[PDB]
Amino acid sequence: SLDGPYAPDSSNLPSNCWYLVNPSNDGVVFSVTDNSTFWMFTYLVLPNTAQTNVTVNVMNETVNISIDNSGSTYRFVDYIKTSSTQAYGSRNYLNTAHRLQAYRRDGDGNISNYWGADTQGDLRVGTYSNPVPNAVINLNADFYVIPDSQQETCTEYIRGGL
Ligand SMILES: CC(=O)N[C@H]1[C@H](O[C@H]2[C@@H](O)[C@@H](CO)O[C@@H](O[C@H]3[C@H](O)[C@@H](O)[C@H](O)O[C@@H]3CO)[C@@H]2O)O[C@H](CO)[C@@H](O[C@@H]2O[C@H](CO)[C@H](O)[C@H](O)[C@H]2O)[C@@H]1O
Repeated sequence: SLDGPYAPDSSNLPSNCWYLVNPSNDGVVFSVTDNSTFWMFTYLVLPNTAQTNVTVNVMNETVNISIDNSGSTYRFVDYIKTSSTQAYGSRNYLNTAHRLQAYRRDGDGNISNYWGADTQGDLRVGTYSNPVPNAVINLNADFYVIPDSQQETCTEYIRGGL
């Protein structure tokens, strides 16, 4: 009934379905680039992490990013740049007690994932206006596949675990 788990995989993934990742380790859990206009990855930050600069290998480069999570939950933090020469900067994030985040690429190639300072009242599905329709997506965790028609089921997992 729940479709998965699938081992970590990199692929030009189909659109309009949700890829729900369930990492057991911190660090990069998701990445995508078209090598031209958009570079995105999500870094899982452990609770009670003092601000630190850490080195990350992602999308054939090695970059330094600042991470921080003084709070008591996990933080899935998105890092994005839109030029090769530009530094990655954190954008949206998900503060959550569960190691679950989900991604969708829509018909125009835009990435959606769950954003929120909490997984209750603040939770929302966000979309980045940066189309990468044919890009390889790296899911660096065991993951599940949920049809767009069952998005509320995905939302329930994001809030409450598998
Ligand atoms: C859609 C989105 O990503 N919303 C974010 C929100 O993003 C906005 C922010 O980055 C501003 C920075 O000045 O830029 C906005 O984009 C504009 C372009 O910069 C501009 O050139 C263009 O002409 O118009 C664009 C309109 O979008 C961008 O949308 O940033 C806020 C934080 O400031 C996010 O809210 C925070 O989200 C976290 C979870 O990720 C928590 O929920 C926080 O409580 C909340 O403040 C918002 O999700």
